[PDB]
Amino acid sequence: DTKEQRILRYVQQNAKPGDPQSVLEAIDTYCTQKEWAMNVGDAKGQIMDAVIREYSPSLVLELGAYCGYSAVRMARLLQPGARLLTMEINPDCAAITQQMLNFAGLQDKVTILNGASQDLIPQLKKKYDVDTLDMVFLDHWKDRYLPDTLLLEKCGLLRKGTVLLADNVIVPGTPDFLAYVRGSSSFECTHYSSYLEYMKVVDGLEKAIYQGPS
Ligand SMILES: Cc1ccc2nc(C)c(-c3ccn[nH]3)n2c1
Ligand SMILES: [K+]
Repeated sequence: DTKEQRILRYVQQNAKPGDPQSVLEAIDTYCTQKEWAMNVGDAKGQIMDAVIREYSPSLVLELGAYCGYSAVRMARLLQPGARLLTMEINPDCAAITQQMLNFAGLQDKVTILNGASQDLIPQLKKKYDVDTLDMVFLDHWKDRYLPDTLLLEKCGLLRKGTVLLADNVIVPGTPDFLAYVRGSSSFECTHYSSYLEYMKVVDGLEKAIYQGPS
């Protein structure tokens, strides 16, 4: 039994359906209980929340779903009419994330895309009717942060003000991505520190707002 399975089972047994906050808490509670290092957790969750509230995106792209914690986190704050597109390379994680969202009552707002970002990002404009993204949450594989950022620019998916929020830019680290956005005039960058338990290490998120092409 994978951890994602066990998490979903726990949520379905303890949280309240259509109550996104209770789903998030049950995930946080269980993971804590089992001492599993969380992919996001509530503290980073609070940073994601503030970014969503601050920019009120109508169309969000999430790279990496895992058990669907961040998807529930983001979808619950989206306005009616808004969409979250979530890319997940692992079919089994995709399946869990769908169930998680169904249970939270948020499935209407989310489209799960199963596959690698390098395969799926170029399909956005036409297959999923995307003009430009309002926000991108990067939480997939470290070595695809910078290439996917370049790919999103190339596909014309970013506009001035598009908010890229990247997780784990310190641990395990995305230094090349950071060097790129902090040094590019195409981005305005803010850093948010946050602590990873068990490893007991300060990690961080980078917020990088697209300014348009150079
Ligand atoms: C290694 C690697 C390459 C490409 C890619 N695209 C996505 C969405 C993911 C992923 C990571 C976690 N969940 N999904 N991914 C992982
Ligand atoms: K910059």
